[PDB]
Amino acid sequence: DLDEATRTVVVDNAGNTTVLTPEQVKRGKRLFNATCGACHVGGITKTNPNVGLDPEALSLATPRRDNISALVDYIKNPTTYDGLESIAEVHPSIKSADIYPRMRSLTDEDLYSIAGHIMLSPKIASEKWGGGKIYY
Amino acid sequence: MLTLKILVYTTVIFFVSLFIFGFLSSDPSRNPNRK
Amino acid sequence: MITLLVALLVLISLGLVVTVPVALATPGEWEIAKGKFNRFFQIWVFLVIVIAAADGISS
Amino acid sequence: VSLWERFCAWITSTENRLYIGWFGCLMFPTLLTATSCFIIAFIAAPPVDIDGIREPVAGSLLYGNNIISGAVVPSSNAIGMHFYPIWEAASIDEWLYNGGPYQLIVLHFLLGVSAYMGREWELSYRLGMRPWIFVAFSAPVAAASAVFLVYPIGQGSFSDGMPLGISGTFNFMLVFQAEHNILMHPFHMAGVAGVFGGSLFSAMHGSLVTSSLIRETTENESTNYGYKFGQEEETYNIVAAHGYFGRLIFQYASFNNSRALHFFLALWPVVGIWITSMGISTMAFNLNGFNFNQSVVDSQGRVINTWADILNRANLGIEVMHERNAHNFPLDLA
Amino acid sequence: MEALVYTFLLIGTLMVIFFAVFFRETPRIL
Amino acid sequence: SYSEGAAYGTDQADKLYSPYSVYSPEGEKSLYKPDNAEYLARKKAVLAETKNRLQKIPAYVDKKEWFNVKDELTRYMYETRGAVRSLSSSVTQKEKAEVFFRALEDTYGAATLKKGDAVKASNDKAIAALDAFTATL
Amino acid sequence: RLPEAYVVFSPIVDVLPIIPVFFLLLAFVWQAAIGFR
Amino acid sequence: KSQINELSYLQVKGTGLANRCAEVVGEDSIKPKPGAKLVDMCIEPKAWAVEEEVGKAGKTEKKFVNSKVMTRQTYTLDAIEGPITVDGGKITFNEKEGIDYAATTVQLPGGERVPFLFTVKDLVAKGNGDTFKPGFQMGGDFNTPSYRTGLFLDPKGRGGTTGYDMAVALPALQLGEEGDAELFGENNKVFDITQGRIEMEVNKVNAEDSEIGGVFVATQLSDTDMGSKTPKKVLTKGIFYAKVD
Amino acid sequence: MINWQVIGQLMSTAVIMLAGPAVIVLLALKKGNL
Amino acid sequence: VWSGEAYLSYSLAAISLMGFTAALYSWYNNTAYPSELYGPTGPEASQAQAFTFLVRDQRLGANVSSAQGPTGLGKYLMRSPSGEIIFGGETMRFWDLRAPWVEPLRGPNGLDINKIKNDIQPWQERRAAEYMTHAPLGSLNSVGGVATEINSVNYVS
Amino acid sequence: AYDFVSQELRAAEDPEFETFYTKNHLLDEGIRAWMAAQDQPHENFVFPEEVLPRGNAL
Amino acid sequence: TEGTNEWFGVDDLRLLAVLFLGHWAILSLWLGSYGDSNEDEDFFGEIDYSAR
Amino acid sequence: VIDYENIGYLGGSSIVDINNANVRAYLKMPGMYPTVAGKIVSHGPYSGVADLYKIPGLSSAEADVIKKYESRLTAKTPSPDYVIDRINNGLYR
Ligand code: CLA
Ligand code: CLA
Ligand code: CLA
Ligand code: CLA
Ligand code: CLA
Ligand code: CLA
Ligand SMILES: CC(C)=CCC/C(C)=C/CC/C(C)=C/CC/C(C)=C/CC/C(C)=C/CC/C(C)=C/CC/C(C)=C/CC/C(C)=C/CC/C(C)=C/CC1=CC(=O)C(C)=C(C)C1=O
Ligand SMILES: CC1=C(/C=C/C(C)=C/C=C/C(C)=C/C=C/C=C(C)/C=C/C=C(C)/C=C/C2=C(C)CCCC2(C)C)C(C)(C)CCC1
Ligand code: OEX
Ligand SMILES: [Fe+2]
Repeated sequence: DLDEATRTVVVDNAGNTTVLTPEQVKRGKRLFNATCGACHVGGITKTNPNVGLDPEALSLATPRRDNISALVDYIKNPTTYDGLESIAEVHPSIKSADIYPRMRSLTDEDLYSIAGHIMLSPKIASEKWGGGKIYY
Repeated sequence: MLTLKILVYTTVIFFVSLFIFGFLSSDPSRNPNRK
Repeated sequence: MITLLVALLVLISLGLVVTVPVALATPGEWEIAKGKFNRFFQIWVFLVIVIAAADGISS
Repeated sequence: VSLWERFCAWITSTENRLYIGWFGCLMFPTLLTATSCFIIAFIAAPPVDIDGIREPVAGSLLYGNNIISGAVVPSSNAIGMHFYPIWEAASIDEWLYNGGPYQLIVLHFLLGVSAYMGREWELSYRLGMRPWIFVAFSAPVAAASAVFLVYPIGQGSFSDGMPLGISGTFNFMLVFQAEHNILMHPFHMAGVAGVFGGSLFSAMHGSLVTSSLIRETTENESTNYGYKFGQEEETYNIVAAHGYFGRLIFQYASFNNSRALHFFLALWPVVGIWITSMGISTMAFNLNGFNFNQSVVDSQGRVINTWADILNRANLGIEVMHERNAHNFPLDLA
Repeated sequence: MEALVYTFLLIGTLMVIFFAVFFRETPRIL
Repeated sequence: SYSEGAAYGTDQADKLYSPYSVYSPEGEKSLYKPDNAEYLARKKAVLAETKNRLQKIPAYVDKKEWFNVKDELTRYMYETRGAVRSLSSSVTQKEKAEVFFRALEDTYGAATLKKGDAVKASNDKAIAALDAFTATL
Repeated sequence: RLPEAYVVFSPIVDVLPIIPVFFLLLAFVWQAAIGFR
Repeated sequence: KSQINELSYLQVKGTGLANRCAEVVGEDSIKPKPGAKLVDMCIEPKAWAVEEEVGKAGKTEKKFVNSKVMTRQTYTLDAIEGPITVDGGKITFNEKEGIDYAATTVQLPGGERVPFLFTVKDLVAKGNGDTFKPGFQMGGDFNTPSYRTGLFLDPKGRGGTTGYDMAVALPALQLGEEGDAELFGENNKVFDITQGRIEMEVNKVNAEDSEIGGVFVATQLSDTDMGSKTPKKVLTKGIFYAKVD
Repeated sequence: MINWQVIGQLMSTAVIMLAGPAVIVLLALKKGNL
Repeated sequence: VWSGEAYLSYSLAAISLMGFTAALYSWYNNTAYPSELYGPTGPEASQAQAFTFLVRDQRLGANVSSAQGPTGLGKYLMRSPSGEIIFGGETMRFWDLRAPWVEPLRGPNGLDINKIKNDIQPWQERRAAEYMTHAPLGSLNSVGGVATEINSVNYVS
Repeated sequence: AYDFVSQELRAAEDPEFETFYTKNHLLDEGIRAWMAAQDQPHENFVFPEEVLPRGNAL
Repeated sequence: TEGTNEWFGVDDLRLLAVLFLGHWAILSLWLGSYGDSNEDEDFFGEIDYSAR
Repeated sequence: VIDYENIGYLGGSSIVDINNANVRAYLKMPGMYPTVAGKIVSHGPYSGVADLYKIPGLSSAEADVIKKYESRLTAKTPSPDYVIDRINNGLYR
């Protein structure tokens, strides 16, 4: 019941929508829990609960972050929420990936599926993603 | 408060020494089998 | 050659464990035949040194 | 002849009213101090800062309590795991404020119960008995040291220790449920089977003896007077109770051996409480029970609820409400 | 006034524990 | 298939590092390229500030503050050993670094024992040793 | 994982820590075959 | 001191030394610069007194009885910063940051426990002359915040900015036109700000080390639990210490 | 793509789990000192 | 008792002494068991949380020393019952936590407020955020977090 | 046996009096509010986020 | 001063004279019977029934 | 307080208070969290939106995002229990 209309996610800042092949949604979950899910489990952020992975919260960032192309942009260059300065030194990234050993082996399609998981999960679970413990 | 404290270490190592020198007092031989 | 000798090292330790406690729990099988078995210990120990040699050369 | 030999002869005499023994040299001074401080701290003791937030929790009878709500409050969160005797407190008023008598009672309790256990060994040695009643008493000693000693160690404070009371017990059990999920842990499961099984085989053995009693009385006097004390005749037909239970379930499930029967009554609870008390111990170090929350999903990926998800929402209610002022940060690490 | 009843029930319970241990009907053979 | 747990290699199309992993190896098509200059410039920048954090050492030993000298060489200088081991590429470059460490570990070993000259002596064995490191490579 | 000369035996090594449990069960199997005598 | 700075951390901990303010040595004068900023002002009180109705021979005038502190060693203020502005007639001080509150609880005769927030928040000191002298004496008002921030939950679960607002296990109280207005005071939680007056007195200065220190006396008002009771006047005395820079 | 790992693990347990009772079964046929 | 089984019950008493002690090394000690290898301790992950939100709200221009907590204590920095400047919360019980990423911020008195306002190094922020998310809180089916955490992570310390 | 009214009348008038017994009622408000939304789907409890009793910072 | 690393909690010098006179006051009682005995008399038992 | 007026201006009316709102309330305005919102919450009582330009340490870009939402920003009476928990009131998602 993973219909291709449900797997169809927004891909660029303009608003084009492409679909995710079924290996993208499967590797997208395994990589997200292994890499990102230590702090971003279920959409909330443990170390800074103001800045979540909500589709509301990704949209209100000063660069809009809802897109797949915008999320993989954030991974290679994480600015702040207002986007003025970089926090690559403290968030795990590709630019600052000498300190974080977890991101030394990631390809373009691997970040394409991790960002696919962050975008396709509010479409599956509407209120559980980043809703905190109220919506467990 | 350092007067009570003196009184406790008397009472502890009084009874602890009765325990320690109780089983050193040939305690396996105190059975109803023999002696 | 290391992958061939370790595979020969495992198959001997399969052959020993099936046969060596059978050779000991029998009332006479170890005394009647151990010079047969003592070769297989000396072959088995010799393989460990050959593999330890081939590992140090290859690294 | 010597003064010590005339003292060792008295202290190990079975001719005393209560056997004192060498463990009673540190059982009786410990448990009488745990007692005489408990009666005073339960009746007349001022309120105690337990959360370390200077909100003193009343626990004694003179400050408006009863048998149920009154309790000797555990020590402060400010102290935590530190040893806090009277002489390291600079006044008794500073001692009673910060949860003084919880450490004085508990530490003299666990020494006196571990000495009451060795005392059960000692008299079995001097009476000619086979020795192991004290191994059966290891099972509540394991459980007493689990909630008063081991759980404050792994959680790092005596404030998480069990309150010496009745309503304080259920504050302990519910907060332990939200933070550790004890009901899904298989060691609380193995001791619920220990005491449901224990109360089964108690009332199952006690009925089959009382069923098969031999006629020794009249219908006017009591049933119990057909046993004269110290008699050598067997007071019940054990073949009768074996043929009953041999037909009540089937033949091969019945112990004809009364020794192996009276051993299984000692095995089942005691093994069930050894295992349970090492459930609190392994959950003292935050190795919690099972967690099957969001385990059943459809092919779309939506979470299908189970009974564990309903059980989770009961745990989330206690977790967000226990120590409602003590927390400042999003995760109860303690 | 209310807690006076609770104390009397507790120490009154500890009395009958005292009498049951020391003034027990001592069982005798023959 | 979506909920297959022990699909070690039939699931994904790219070769993994091991069947017991999720990640792909350190081969091609990765986004982390360790030859990049900004990784070299990050490691070079901590070596420059390390000498600047190390010249403030005698100012606390001229004073009486031993708690400030025990942690000045761990507060900022924690990131040194990660860099100076990484910058050490050639042969004689590598055995130059343990001259710097053993001179640096005696500054901390003298600050805990509160020896004033043994800090000031071994501090000069450290500035001279990082001088040997930076000037070569 | 294991070194490259030893990546072949990665299934066999996964079984190996279980084998000490199999000695506990080997005692009871031996007591069954002896007839518990 | 600098003698305290000689020690390491493992030698201070568990000894009760970090609670105690330093002892300044000697007396001279020091002049506050134009950009002079006070650095390490610590305040520690050594005695406490609560104004009560005292039992004299025949009279009941209000006097201070002393009290024993029960929170253990958590009373000292520390790290209090602030610029020293130079008015023409009198040198002034206005504190800016630092740990400027230390909650504590003292016990009276009778068994009454009186908590109070001991604080120097928003302090405006004013003292005679310009330079710090052994005869110098400054003081001024400080604002005491409430002892509990408004999201504190009482045993029923009622706070000023959160919680319920009615007796939650007494559901028949809100019946009728009157409602529960008989117990209105225990439902409305009011954040309270009072005043306090501290009076410091420098008596020993180093100018070669630029650190001063002397005896103060502070009076303030205890807490009320957001209007639960009448607060009581609390006097305290002790010693302070400051680094004038 | 025929999942060589699981095929390797399930055979290698079944070799080892059958190499234990085969020590006893070969002794019961031999009537040795069990 | 000089017999065969008596020597066995002498060992079993002493091996249990070593059994508890190695089980208490692994919970508290971060020297023989480095937190870089075994993960953060029970006490260490309680302090890393309070340090992370200390860094978080210091960037919002908040004076963290004078930040009055909701109970009236320190929200971030308070004072231990021996007098030392510590972290506040339920983490006030673990005020003896001596760890290689917090000992750069110590003094004689404790956490030096001047060193918190000025010298926080980003490797300490990368360490306290790593030790918050990998706290030693688990389950038997090996899902991390609190007892009410959802099933996404796979970690027990 | 839900409440001791002498404990409840006192804790209402004195907002400082706390026992272990009144601590168990606040644990029961968490059970009565948090699970009852998913407990009884027939009754359709739609609670807002702002009525559910949370503690401080949990 | 609680968390000081002092032997047996002996803070003051006076507490030592309490410890030494506690172990020795019962030791001297114990030596009145089990002391001054033959330290060279053996047995091939598991348990000795020598004397009082 | 039982009956506190201006509950709406705190977080949810989409017209925020200045001297009583949490720093989470300025998260709904793109551009202000965390830098520009960090300065507003940190300093003392304001009497109007014109006092937002009196903040020590403002840029032209920091005044820019205030200029966008100056219709949505408004200032009310500072009730002193809300003014304390402006950085952190113990609310986490
Ligand atoms: C048959 C004998 C033998 C043995 C025992 C070894 C053993 C070893 N060789 Mg080696 N080698 C051999 C023959 C042997 N080799 C031959 C014939 C040659 C060709 C001439 C080489 C050439 C060679 C090279 C070129 C190299 C090695 C290396 C090594 C070491 C690998 C570990 C390592 O990296 O060092 C680090 C050390 C350790 C990891 C310590 C491992 C030992 C620990 C303490 C375990 C022992 C515990 C205990 C004994 C076990 C309990 C048993 C108890 C029940 C009795 C290892 C100790 C390497 C080496 O030494 O590099 C440093 C290496 O580069 N070998
Ligand atoms: C005799 C039984 C007994 C025992 C075991 C204890 C035990 C204790 N009491 Mg208690 N007490 C007792 C009787 C006892 N009490 C009585 C009768 C009273 C009434 C007066 C009190 C009144 C009392 C109060 C009022 C308080 C205590 C407290 C304490 C605790 C610490 C006291 C202390 O410093 O011990 C002193 C112990 C030692 C010096 C150690 C002795 C151990 C010896 C040395 C054996 C070790 C052998 C050695 C390792 C061999 C080494 C060999 C070498 C070669 C290596 C401790 C749990 C305090 C407490 O619990 O506060 C929380 C407290 O405040 N007690
Ligand atoms: C059907 C429901 C059910 C049942 C049967 C049980 C059964 C049990 N639970 Mg459990 N539990 C349940 C539901 C249930 N649970 C639920 C729903 C929760 C979540 C709220 C829990 C949470 C929970 C916790 C948190 C704990 C248990 C524990 C236990 C065990 C208690 C046994 C015990 O402590 O005795 C052992 C005996 C003692 C502790 C007493 C020692 C007394 C000493 C020896 C002497 C005292 C002498 C006394 C002072 C004076 C004597 C008299 C005098 C006059 C002489 C038992 C296996 C406990 C456990 O796991 O074991 C520790 C425990 O801590 N449960
Ligand atoms: C409707 C009746 C009923 C039944 C059948 C059970 C059955 C069970 N409960 Mg349960 N329970 C019940 C009512 C019931 N409960 C009630 C009313 C409550 C309170 C509200 C609880 C509270 C409760 C708790 C809190 C727990 C259980 C647990 C258990 C399990 C083990 C208990 C045990 O071994 O007891 C001791 C009794 C025996 C050992 C006698 C043997 C019992 C077995 C099941 C019968 C064997 C027959 C066999 C299956 C048939 C084959 C034999 C054939 C060849 C002849 C078991 C599944 C525990 C659990 O979760 O375990 C998984 C547990 O933690 N129950
Ligand atoms: C099939 C039966 C069997 C098995 C498997 C064992 C297994 C063991 N016994 Mg043993 N034992 C048995 C029957 C058995 N026993 C019988 C019937 C008796 C007569 C009552 C004993 C009496 C006995 C004694 C008296 C002791 C053991 C010990 C041990 C342990 C040695 C390893 C160890 O301690 O590592 C852990 C220690 C290390 C890794 C450090 C190295 C230290 C060395 C190996 C200690 C060696 C101690 C040595 C075995 C004891 C001397 C026995 C000798 C006089 C015969 C091991 C668990 C010893 C022990 O400590 O465990 C309880 C011990 O003290 N056993
Ligand atoms: C079910 C069985 C079981 C298993 C699998 C383990 C497993 C483990 N135990 Mg263990 N333990 C068990 C039962 C078990 N335990 C029991 C029943 C007890 C008694 C209660 C203990 C008591 C115990 C203690 C006391 C400790 C462990 C520890 C450990 C861990 C490390 C093993 C170790 O230290 O090797 C020990 C190996 C030896 C003693 C053999 C000798 C090793 C020599 C001395 C090493 C020399 C090294 C040298 C530097 C090499 C240089 C070579 C160079 C010169 C060439 C490991 C996880 C340790 C640990 O990490 O604690 C958390 C630990 O301290 N265990
Ligand atoms: C033809 C058509 C129409 C087609 C349809 C097919 C069809 C006919 C189907 C019907 C078949 C059908 C279902 C029938 C099967 C009947 C059946 C078994 C139904 C019951 C169902 C059921 C679930 C039963 C299982 C439950 C069961 C009874 C379990 C027994 C539990 C058990 C083994 C307990 C033993 C416990 C135990 C060891 C106790 C002893 C310990 C103890 C202290 C006892 C006390 C004691 C014991 C003594 O020993 C003596 C001496 C003395 C002194 C003494 O104190
Ligand atoms: C090291 C090694 C090796 C070897 C191995 C081995 C040889 C193992 C062994 C193992 C074993 C040694 C096994 C065992 C097994 C067993 C089993 C698995 C059994 C079980 C069974 C059961 C369990 C049953 C039982 C019973 C009976 C019989 C009767 C009574 C009852 C009962 C049920 C109990 C090899 C070569 C691979 C190579 C690599 C390395
Ligand atoms: O102290 Mn008693 O309860 Ca064990 O969790 Mn953390 O700490 Mn507190 O909170 Mn929850
Ligand atoms: Fe019986």
